[PDB]
Amino acid sequence: ATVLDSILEGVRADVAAREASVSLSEIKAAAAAAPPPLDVMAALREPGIGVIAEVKDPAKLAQAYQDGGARIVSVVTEQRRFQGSLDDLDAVRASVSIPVLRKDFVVQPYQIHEARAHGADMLLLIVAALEQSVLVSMLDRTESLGMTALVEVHTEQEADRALKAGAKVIGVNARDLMTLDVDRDCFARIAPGLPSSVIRIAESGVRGTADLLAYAGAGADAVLVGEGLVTSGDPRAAVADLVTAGTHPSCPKP
Repeated sequence: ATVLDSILEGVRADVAAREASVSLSEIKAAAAAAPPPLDVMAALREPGIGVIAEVKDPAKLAQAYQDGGARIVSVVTEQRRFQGSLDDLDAVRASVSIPVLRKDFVVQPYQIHEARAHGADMLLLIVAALEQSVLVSMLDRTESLGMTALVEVHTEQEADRALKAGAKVIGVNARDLMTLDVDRDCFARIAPGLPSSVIRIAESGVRGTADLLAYAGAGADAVLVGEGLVTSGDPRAAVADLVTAGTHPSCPKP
């Protein structure tokens, strides 16, 4: 909690600096005027195990992901070149028609309007980073703008908090935020304690199609993959290989 507080101090400092040039009123107006957000719940309910492909030329990479059959593209913030990060989010937004998930350390309302203004349809909320009051506030504001929150948990206790807050989509991240220990069994352990109306996403740790399928077999509606796609020589084919994980070899044609 304390080390994460130090990371969040930097995030909050940068938000405040941005707000000194683009005011809260201005970013609220930009968000209200933006092209409409896509209903990410409907996207996630489409048949088949959804692949959420992460960007972390970004537009070309996102297009390769969409071409390969990705359901959603995730774009991770780079705190060190933030205006460039926003330009890249805009470029990704113009490159694909599928929903865009913005990952950042989202802790203040300004960031929610900012994400919407730049075309995000889905926004990451990290339960380990947010006291319950803040989780509820951020979730409610995200939804009020027509976006969907990916409410990310790593423990059973965090999942319970997410449910109490009103989460509609819960992502179980196999990777610990601080220790970086990847525990693939996290999803299968936590997934049973979720109600049927909640959409379940397994994040991280996918080594190949078998791991994606294992998450799906434990109830994952979609699976988020980063490293194995960003470092692929062929992101389009790599995404297609994940999208077809359970539908190959295809049944023969008479």
